[PDB]
Amino acid sequence: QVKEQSILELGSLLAKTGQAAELGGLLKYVRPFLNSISKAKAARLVRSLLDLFLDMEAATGQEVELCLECIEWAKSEKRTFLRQALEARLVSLYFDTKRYQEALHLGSQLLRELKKMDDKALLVEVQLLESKTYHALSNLPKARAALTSARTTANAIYCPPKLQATLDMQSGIIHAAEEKDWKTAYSYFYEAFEGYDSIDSPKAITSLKYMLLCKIMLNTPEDVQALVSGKLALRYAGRQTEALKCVAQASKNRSLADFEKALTDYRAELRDDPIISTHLAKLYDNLLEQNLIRVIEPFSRVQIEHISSLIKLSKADVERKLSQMILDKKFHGILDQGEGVLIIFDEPPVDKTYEAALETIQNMSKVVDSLYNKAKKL
Amino acid sequence: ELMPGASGAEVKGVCTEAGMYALRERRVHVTQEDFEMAVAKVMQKDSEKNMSIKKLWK
Amino acid sequence: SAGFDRHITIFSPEGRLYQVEYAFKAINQGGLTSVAVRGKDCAVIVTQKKVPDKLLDSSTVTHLFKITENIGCVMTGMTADSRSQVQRARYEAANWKYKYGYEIPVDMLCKRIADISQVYTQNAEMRPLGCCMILIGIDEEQGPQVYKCDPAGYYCGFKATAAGVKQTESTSFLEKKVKKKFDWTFEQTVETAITCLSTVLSIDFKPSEIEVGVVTVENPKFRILTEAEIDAHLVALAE
Amino acid sequence: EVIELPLTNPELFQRVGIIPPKGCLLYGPPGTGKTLLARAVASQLDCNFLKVVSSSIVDKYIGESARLIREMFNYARDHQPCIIFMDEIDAIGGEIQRTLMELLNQMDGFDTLHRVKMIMATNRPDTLDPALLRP
Amino acid sequence: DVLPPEADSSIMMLTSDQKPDVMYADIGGMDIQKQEVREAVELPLTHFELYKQIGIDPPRGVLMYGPPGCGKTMLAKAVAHHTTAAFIRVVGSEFVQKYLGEGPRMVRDVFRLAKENAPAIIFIDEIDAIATKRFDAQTGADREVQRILLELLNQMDGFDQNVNVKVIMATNRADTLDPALLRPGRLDRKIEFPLPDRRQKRLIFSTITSKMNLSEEVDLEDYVARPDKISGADINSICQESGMLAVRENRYIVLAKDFEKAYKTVIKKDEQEHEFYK
Amino acid sequence: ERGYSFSLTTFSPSGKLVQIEYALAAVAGGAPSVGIKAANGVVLATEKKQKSILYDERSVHKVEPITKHIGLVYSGMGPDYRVLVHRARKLAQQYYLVYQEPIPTAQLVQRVASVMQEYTQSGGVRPFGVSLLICGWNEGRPYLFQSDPSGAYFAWKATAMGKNYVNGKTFLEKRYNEDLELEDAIHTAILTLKESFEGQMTEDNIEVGICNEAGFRRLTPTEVKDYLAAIA
Amino acid sequence: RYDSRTTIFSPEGRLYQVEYAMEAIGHAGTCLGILANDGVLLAAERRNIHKLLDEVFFSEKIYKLNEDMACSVAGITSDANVLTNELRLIAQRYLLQYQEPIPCEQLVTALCDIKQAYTQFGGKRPFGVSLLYIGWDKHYGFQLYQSDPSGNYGGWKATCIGNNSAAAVSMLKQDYKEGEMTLKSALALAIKVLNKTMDVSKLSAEKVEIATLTRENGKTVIRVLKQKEVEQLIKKHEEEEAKAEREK
Ligand SMILES: Nc1ncnc2c1ncn2[C@@H]1O[C@H](COP(=O)(O)OP(=O)(O)O)[C@@H](O)[C@H]1O
Ligand SMILES: Nc1ncnc2c1ncn2[C@@H]1O[C@H](COP(=O)(O)OP(=O)(O)O)[C@@H](O)[C@H]1O
Ligand SMILES: [Mg+2]
Repeated sequence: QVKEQSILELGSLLAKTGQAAELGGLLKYVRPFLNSISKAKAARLVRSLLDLFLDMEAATGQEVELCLECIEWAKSEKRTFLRQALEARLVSLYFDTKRYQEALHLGSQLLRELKKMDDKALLVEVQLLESKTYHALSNLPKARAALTSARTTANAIYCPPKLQATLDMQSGIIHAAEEKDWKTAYSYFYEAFEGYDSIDSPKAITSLKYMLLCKIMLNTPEDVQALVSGKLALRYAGRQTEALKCVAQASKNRSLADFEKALTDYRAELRDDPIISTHLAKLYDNLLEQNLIRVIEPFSRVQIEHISSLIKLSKADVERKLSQMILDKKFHGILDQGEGVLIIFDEPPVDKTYEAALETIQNMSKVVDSLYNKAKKL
Repeated sequence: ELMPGASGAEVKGVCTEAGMYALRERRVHVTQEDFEMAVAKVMQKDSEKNMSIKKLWK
Repeated sequence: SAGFDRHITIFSPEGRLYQVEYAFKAINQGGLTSVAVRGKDCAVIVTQKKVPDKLLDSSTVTHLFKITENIGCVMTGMTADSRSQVQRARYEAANWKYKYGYEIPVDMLCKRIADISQVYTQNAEMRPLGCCMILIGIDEEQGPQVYKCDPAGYYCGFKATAAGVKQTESTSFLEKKVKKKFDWTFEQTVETAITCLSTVLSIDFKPSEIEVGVVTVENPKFRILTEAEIDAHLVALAE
Repeated sequence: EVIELPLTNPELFQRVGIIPPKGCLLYGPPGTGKTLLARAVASQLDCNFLKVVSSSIVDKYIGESARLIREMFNYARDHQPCIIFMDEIDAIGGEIQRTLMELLNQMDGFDTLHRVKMIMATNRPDTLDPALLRP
Repeated sequence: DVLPPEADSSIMMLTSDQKPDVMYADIGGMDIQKQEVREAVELPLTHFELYKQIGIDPPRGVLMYGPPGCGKTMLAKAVAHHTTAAFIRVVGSEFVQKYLGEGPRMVRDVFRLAKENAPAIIFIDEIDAIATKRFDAQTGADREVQRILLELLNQMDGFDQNVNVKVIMATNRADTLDPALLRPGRLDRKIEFPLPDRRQKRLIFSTITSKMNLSEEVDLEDYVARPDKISGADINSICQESGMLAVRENRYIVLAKDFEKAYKTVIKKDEQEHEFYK
Repeated sequence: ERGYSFSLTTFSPSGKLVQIEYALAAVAGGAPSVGIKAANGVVLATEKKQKSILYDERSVHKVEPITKHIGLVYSGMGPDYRVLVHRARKLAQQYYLVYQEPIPTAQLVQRVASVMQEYTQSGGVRPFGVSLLICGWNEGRPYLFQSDPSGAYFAWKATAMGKNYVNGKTFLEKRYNEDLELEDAIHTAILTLKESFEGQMTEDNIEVGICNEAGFRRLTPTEVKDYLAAIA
Repeated sequence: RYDSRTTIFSPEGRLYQVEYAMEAIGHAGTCLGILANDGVLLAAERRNIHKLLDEVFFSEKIYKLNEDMACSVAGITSDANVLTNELRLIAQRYLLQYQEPIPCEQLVTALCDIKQAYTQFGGKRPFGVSLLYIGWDKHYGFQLYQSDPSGNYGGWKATCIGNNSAAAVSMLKQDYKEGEMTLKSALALAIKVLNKTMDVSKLSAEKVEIATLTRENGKTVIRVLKQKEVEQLIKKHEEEEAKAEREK
């Protein structure tokens, strides 16, 4: 009782001071003390100590080794519950360390036992982690399946506010990744934001960010500002909020210059987030396509320089984008690089008569083969 | 075994629901876990849900 | 559905006792309305006094009954059933005083009347009395107390309540009233009661068309205001 | 206040962005002037008040299902501009359950381009059910 | 000569001008139910090659069960608007008629009309009236209603396989209804339409108020976060009543005070309650 | 079989006493109430939501004491609740007079169930349209029972009756553990009522009583407010 | 119709309310009784087995009436409770009057007489409870008795009532050896017949309660088997089934 509290407070202070080797040595030294105490209490303490050790930025590479040695200690002492706790946190650490393949392997090798065991909260957490690493691996259908399994298991137990907030976060992220319906992604992100706010967790701000991002993807950027001036959003107002505000303003004004300026300014909050970066790049590409089509209706043989001046980008970027649209069977036209022009025409239909004539020629080629099958009877 | 006394049309529904899970996962094969959970969905039983009523008959 | 509404002991398939609801509807058959307001240190009841005949002795038309020197009641519904419940309540109060020495609280008066009503509801022997009773009394250590008793046997205390035809409207007006915090003086309590009745009836309220019973902490005796006092209260209300 | 806005200024509903209110119940004792009030306001706007006399407008009547619906719709609103009423003023307001479901299907929600405004004046308050109290 | 087939509205036969004009966008937050209904009655009529590839005989009958005013009929309307088949709408009250043998005759006429205009979708609306459990009948009315149910069962999955038609049903309870109707062969899918929660309610509010004028100070969240269990019909009623309250006070912009008043008005659902049932 | 839904002394051809089931339906249409037993005691909570501010919240208390160590809440008709409370108190006093020891919870539940049964064995009398959740503490062990209009009594570990009782039971089996404590019990019961409570839980809208070793005590509104603040 | 009142004879002389109670007995949980040399046992299914139901009586279907008597129960809960309390009262009245335990059969008849009253006098619904009786006395030793809602009773060596009663009685007819049956064989037979009659597989022990009656040094001990011995009985049944599988 006194010893446990002293160990936990010493670990907290040490993590504040950041001596990874000392914390690891303390964890090894308190191993005999774990047998002298109860099971659930020892699991709680080991989980707290490992969390304090892992949370700090001391990326010395001994984190995975410490987790593996804790797992081997648990296997030696046959403490299955704490063992699965270590595996779950190891999967989380692997996901956060961009070591997705081993995270996938550990999750796959653990999910069987966690399905056998009735601790469905850990199973929900591991299923969410599997969905997260699948989405990070671009395997969207598998991530969606894992998320659906996580939700099915979640609607059978009491989900704490943190677990429900994580569930809503991942559901909104998955819905956003499948760019077919953004209203439900926004709703799930708002639910995750409320759940995270109820516990004052940091990730709440991320939720807010995604909600604003969602409000941009239904080409309604104004509400983003209306979302920032909301009772729960004043507390989280900051550099990221103004970043999304100016991005929404650029989208509202249909200005790619403003969009690129906003991206360059808040490069830390618009490129370091994979979801935000991907969706904003997609939105910028669509806006570029729309404006290129808009300024191409009047002309017939306009130069690339004039279009670049109209839309305010580089000539090379405009030329590459135009070539991409032409190649992808978008707006019809051909670029003349020799003088610098993009001609436009009216794409003559196909002359259905000739296509049907070709089909008939093939059909009576078949008929002639059939007659060749005949006429063998002299 | 997992279908203790079905109707026979419930078996066809079980196969159809396993195929539906395969379709929703965009695959063409069917797995054993898929079949078992399709059985669970098709075998949905509605109990009294009122222990007061169930405890009338001791 | 409505084929289960001929015996008070028969539960409808939805679990509803329709005969009790029919007694509740019969509450409004009297055609009058009564409003009770509990002030900071007083309780007041005002009831419609409809004498549609110059031949009636206006003294005996009263719907206000003194159950006990400190506990007063106002009745709504059929007059015969209301008077029967009044005598039953008076007998219960006398029995309580005789068997326990001290005066019965209004709490227990309504509780016992509601128990009798419930017994009539569960045993299909007597038709439930379709009369609503409102009791006012100065209960020591609790100040004024206003209680309502229904044919169903559900007794409840009220800061302010009403019964009769215009029950929903009067209750809504009171709900609008008791919400804005105010000094609930005795004059203020009478003012609230009379304003409720007038607003729900849209009647100029000549002093002979209403009856007011009053109990106060200063004098914990059930007092029925004379017509002169009713006129004084009305003229104070108008200005 | 209930009817003149749908007649005089239907555009204010678009200004706020809401479907016009259809079901307005002028419930009260018969013979007190309900249809008189309706005719008075109709003459105030000179709009053809087509009070329903069942025939060519019966809908809920279970003898025929969809032909009666067709008569209800086409005879009024389309041919005759607007302003409707109903007979048996307390009949449908109060197989009876199925009759109520069919009434709800008849009245639930129709296109506002064509007006089937159901200004009912049922004679009693107890002849109502919560299934109609929805706006 | 042979005249062109004069197939017309007949019973309902929703024409291209009679579409309900309700889209999936008009529906706020019914993701699971939308997905199930689209897999059942929209995907087979367009992407049948996937069903052939798996070889699973896509379902023919679905039933939406849940509290009233939760969007079953509107989802049927949305399916009608976004379908390439011949939609048929009918409630389980038009079948019950006098002149015994017209109910089953109507059922078989509707199913034959759907077969003729294949592909077709039959949305059987509120069905608690005629789908009830076939308990031992002893009267003419009971015999006829059980006859109607039997004709429905025979037409939905009988000796004559219809093929290329779909059946959609609505119910409030789903604890009732004959197990023959709930057979996987007849009603393969049973979707539940529960009361909207804090998530679905937010989507419903955003969808309904996306057309209204509203105002800056109107924060729908203050009404979403309320723990009251209200349905999509309740959300729509609240919005319409708030708009009418704003209009009555001669205001073209809906304020928060009218929203609060309308929410308080709609929330009140005790009425009398007689205060002893509670 | 509607012809057998009127008589309380007539078996249906399927052998069901329909009127008792109708009384149980009336019970299920009552105000939500929850009762959960933890290793430290029992907790009974109920929704005392009035139709308006006019109703005096403190006038009538839904959670009532039977003995010093026995409490009892209800779901269903209100007036029948008072009759059952009076009969339970009288039975407890009779047992105390006979045996000089406070009545065991199981014995009181049995006698109250018999009393409720007495109203289901004759025509012209209506079954008690209320279900009772009774808490008691004897022999260093909590006891929670549910008595029904049918006279059937069980030994619920954790349950909910009244409106949305299915929702309360579904919320249970999730937030309920047999090794909880009285404080955790109070929190879980308040949450379970929140799953079926429409509006803000004002301290006067919820009545909670605790059956612990010291006896049965109904929580004062101050403690209810403190627990609600700790929960919300 | 002639089923509105318990005292109305049908034109064919059938009391329809009594037959309705008898058929309603089928709704009650399966309870079975087997007699054997030096023993007699009851078994019953717990039916409602929800995880939130605390099991504090341990004998929700088995009751101890006298020192050397026990009864099962299958019927309405309230009728079962009053019938068991009145059985105990009759047994104790007999013991007080004669200073000798009531010889089983008489007790049955006593209760049965009372049930007959509810099928004869008007205004009273017939007791919709049928119950088994096991006991021992100085006259006929171990005895097993079957009762009906009509108040008719009968001696038996192996019989069951409640859910799937016909299947249980057929199985007992097939697998009972008169004269050469012991307590262990009776317990095994009860376990197997409960497994077959209960649609649930593997016959989980906490869903079944077994109470035995045996004479031990003139003390007629009545035991209710705890869960632990039912675990090993279920394991024994499973291993016999596995051994019988060897034929394939
Ligand atoms: N305010 C009024 N002024 C003049 N006459 C009236 C008034 N109200 C009712 N009436 C008379 O009473 C009758 C009202 O009938 P009405 O209310 O239209 O019955 P219903 O509404 O059932 O058709 C008419 O004949 C009319 O002459
Ligand atoms: N998710 C939703 N989004 C928007 N509106 C809804 C939603 N759910 C219900 N509503 C509103 O509620 C009404 C429900 O009507 P209906 O579909 O007939 O209910 P039910 O089918 O449950 O009886 C619709 O008119 C619609 O305007
Ligand atoms: Mg509908």
